[PDB]
Amino acid sequence: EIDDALYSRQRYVLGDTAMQKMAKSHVFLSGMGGLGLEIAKNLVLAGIKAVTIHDTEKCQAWDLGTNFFLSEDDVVNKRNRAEAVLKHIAELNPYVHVTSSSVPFNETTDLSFLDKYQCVVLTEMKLPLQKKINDFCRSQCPPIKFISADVHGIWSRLFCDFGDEFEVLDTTGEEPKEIFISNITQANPGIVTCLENHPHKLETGQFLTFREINGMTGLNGSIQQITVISPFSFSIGDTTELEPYLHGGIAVQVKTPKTVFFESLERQLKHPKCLIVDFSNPEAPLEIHTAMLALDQFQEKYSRKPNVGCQQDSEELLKLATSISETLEEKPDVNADIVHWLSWTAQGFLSPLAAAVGGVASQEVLKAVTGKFSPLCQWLYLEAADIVESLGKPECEEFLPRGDRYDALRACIGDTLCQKLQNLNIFLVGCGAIGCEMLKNFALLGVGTSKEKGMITVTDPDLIEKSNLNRQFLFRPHHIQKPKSYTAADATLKINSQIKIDAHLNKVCPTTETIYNDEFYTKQDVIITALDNVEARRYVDSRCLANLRPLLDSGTMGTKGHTEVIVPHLTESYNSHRDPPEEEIPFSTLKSFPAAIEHTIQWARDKFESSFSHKPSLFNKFWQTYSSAEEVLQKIQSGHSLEGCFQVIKLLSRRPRNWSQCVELARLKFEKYFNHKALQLLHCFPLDIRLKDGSLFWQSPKRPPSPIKFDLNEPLHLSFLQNAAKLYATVYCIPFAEEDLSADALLNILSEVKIQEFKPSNKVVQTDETARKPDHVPISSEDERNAIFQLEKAILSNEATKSDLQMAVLSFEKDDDHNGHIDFITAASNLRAKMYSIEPADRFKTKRIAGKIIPAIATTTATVSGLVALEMIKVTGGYPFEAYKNCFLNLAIPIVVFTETTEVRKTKIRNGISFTIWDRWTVHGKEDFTLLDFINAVKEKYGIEPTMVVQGVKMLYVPVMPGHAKRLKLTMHKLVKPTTEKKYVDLTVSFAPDIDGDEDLPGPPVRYYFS
Ligand SMILES: O=P(O)(O)O[C@H]1[C@H](OP(=O)(O)O)[C@@H](OP(=O)(O)O)[C@H](OP(=O)(O)O)[C@@H](OP(=O)(O)O)[C@H]1OP(=O)(O)O
Ligand SMILES: Nc1ncnc2c1ncn2[C@@H]1O[C@H](COP(=O)(O)OP(=O)(O)OP(=O)(O)O)[C@@H](O)[C@H]1O
Repeated sequence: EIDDALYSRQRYVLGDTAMQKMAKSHVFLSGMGGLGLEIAKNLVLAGIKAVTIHDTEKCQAWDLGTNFFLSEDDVVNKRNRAEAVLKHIAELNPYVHVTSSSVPFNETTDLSFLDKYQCVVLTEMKLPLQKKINDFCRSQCPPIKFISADVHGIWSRLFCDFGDEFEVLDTTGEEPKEIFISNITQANPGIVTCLENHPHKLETGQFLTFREINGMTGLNGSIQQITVISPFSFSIGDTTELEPYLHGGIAVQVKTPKTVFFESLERQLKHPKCLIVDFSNPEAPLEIHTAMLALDQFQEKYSRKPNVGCQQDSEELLKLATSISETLEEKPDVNADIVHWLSWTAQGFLSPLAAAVGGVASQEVLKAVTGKFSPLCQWLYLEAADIVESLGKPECEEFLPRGDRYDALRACIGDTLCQKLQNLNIFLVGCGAIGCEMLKNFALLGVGTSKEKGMITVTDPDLIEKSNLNRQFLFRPHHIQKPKSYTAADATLKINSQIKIDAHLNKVCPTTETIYNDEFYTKQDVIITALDNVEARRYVDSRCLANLRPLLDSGTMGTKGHTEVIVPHLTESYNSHRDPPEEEIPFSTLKSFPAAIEHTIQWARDKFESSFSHKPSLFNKFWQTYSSAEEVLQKIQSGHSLEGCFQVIKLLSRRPRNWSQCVELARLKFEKYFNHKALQLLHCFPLDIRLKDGSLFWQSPKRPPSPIKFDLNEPLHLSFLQNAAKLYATVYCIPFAEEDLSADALLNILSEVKIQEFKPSNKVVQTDETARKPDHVPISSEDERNAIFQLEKAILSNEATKSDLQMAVLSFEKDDDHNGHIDFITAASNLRAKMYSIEPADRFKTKRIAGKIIPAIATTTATVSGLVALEMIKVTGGYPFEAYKNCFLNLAIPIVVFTETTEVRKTKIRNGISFTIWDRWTVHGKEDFTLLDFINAVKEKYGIEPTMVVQGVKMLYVPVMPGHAKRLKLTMHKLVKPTTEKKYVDLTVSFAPDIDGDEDLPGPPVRYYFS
């Protein structure tokens, strides 16, 4: 079986069905350039059972700028490129069998040996050989999935060919959407209306199956094609033959395979299916395809690449391209600038672009070997011409090789910019997979190597986990339970010994802001984030905005990913981005009316939290508050309203003392959860109960629950009982052995267990969606008397010692199998599912949902890292606003979207006075500067009067407060008493609305200086 323990996220990303094909899979790859190296890293991280790399060339000092595994001695010994790194390749995954070859490739070379590979990847060989290879593989039975990837300086090319036909099992990879049926009409085609505010996002031609229909019992399980009518209506073919529609009904999306017809490589040369990544230039892919075809023709003609600055070579290439365009089907325009840049950067090689294209190539290889997603069809082109376009006309002397390990980079971008990279200061936040790939990018880029100014700072407080070995490739098995940052720094220094770097074990937060003060940010030049949560991102945004520093953001959600670029005075902010929050599940829905397995999953998560962390913590905190039980009793007798008294007293009263007591407590909890709750619900609302309009109360989406009889013979019952018993024993520190949860031992204790009889009673029920968690209703004195009797019996039994008040609060772990938390949550969720007869779910899905695990894969990480590095270079160049390109992509399609970053805004306030997010106003006064003096200072310095004052969150002035509007006569040093941490104070004030009736209009924050 798959080693899920390491693979983790990938399982959700792809599906174990696909994983069954990563086993038994055999992949060939040749060329072993930098691009080939990145592709190989991605593939080994993916988990291909067998990989055969191949190369014929040996090590050069030039290659040191493109390979991380390479050492100087490898070039010293003139070793073959593939061989010098094959050993390191095996380090990534023992489960992968990787092999190398050096058999020469030529026009007379036999190819039949390649039959043992499902997919073949080609880099760095001449085009005609590629043509022959494509012919052979696509002529094989079955045709062999062919992929050619190439990089030249600041350019790339990606192509795929899976034969004349390819069966894509899943086009999108999304979950099958579920729709609640509101109305059905007997028609041909029958019109079906969903619930209002429930957009269905269908397309005409899709297919769909149904279940639980009132009326058409026959349509349950039937499959129909659909034509969309409205966002909540559509057609499903003839339905007149059947009953009237009664109610209910569920729409389950049905996925179907699709066929993609890849054409031959050579024919695709004259008819390239170029995908578009920039709508503003839907012709650029065609032009670049022509340009590099002309380059290939030049290399064929001269057996060499053009010399940089050799205008003769550029003119020849331009003539060649001019010739080629006419041969094309469309005969598009010719870009002389593109030809010039190709000739200018032919000899170079760009590492980040290589990483990005390699990630995409690995994704296409996975699609080829799985069919899990619609692959590229057929061409793709990526470029970095923006970078060199900003440089105007630099001379070839900037790009001349100088012997160092960055000669190729110098050829790509020029020596001056290379030096700029060498002297940067980067404060990378978080060291997740994205962070690690980033550090690899700088290490290849020589960033910060200059002892003069280069100083790379990264902080991360977490430790290396086994699952993280799937993606954070810089780490090794013997590094688990060790700081991510230290391991990453050591690996980076191994990659490039010249690098200047520092690490930290800190977590970024306002508490640690003392370390990461404003001056530290001033030291920093570019800030990159690799976070996982949103609020931390917003906090970092606020800090960088206060520090006027550029920031880069990225995120990877499975096949999808996004990059955000923010530049001072040019772009908006991540805070300016205001994405809506999640879709709240009503408190009533979660507590009483589940309809989807996710509801029960969250419910079980919350119940676990309350049962094993929250309530135990309340218990422990209470006993810290109060020394002894006698004191508590005397207080309560004297009317002391001690918080949580009832719940805590009930807890200790039901506190077990032995393993059998743990088992019976678990049994009682099971009865309460899955029998008595449903019974009480039914008592409150019988099955026949109906709404005021007369329709059924127990209609969709509400599901009438059905109580469940216990039986240890049911695997679910036994598992739940075991998990609950173990958790409770851990709570009460009850010693135990693994023989205790043997089923026979359990039922032995269970045989004499007296099951309490259910008893309904009147209870307050919230049902409305917006009806939310009610506050504590005051409790009758009768229950206080009950609790008093309980603690009386406890003290009389002397079951009140300090140890009797000691208990170990649990912490929710999700990655370890032996804490049982995942098992318990799975048992509870499945039980609740059957409780309402809702569809069950597997353990792993429950773990993902409850743990809020975001699926991630190596390829998306590498690709976004490449793009982020590119944007970092663009930042370093100080390029104008137009160059930077915010990127969003969904490799599931696959699709790459390039767009200009959102421009900054001049927020006008009054009479044309406009301020951007980058504007922080300031005022200088003295110790006597009162609040009103500050009002006047604002009014004079920016022509606007304040109307309320907040220091951070401190409401310092508002007209609706009578007793504190007098603060106007008070200087801040005595009014707010600013902290000694700052020479200044940072504020935010809104002003009188121009619309009299509206609220105060916010303005830029102000840093006031006391002198
Ligand atoms: O406080 P919560 O953990 O959120 O859950 C409570 C709790 O059930 P547990 O005891 O199983 O945790 C209550 O029990 P007590 O804490 O009061 O002993 C129970 O109340 P009853 O004992 O009176 O049944 C109540 O159920 P209800 O609100 O229906 O009375 C139930 O609520 P949830 O489990 O739905 O949160
Ligand atoms: N406030 C913070 N300060 C520092 N590092 C942070 C902060 N918040 C998150 N991080 C880091 O962000 C990184 C995110 O990494 P990544 O997205 O690969 O997954 P993860 O958090 O390690 O866990 P999982 O793989 O289960 O998603 C973590 O290594 C974590 O240490």
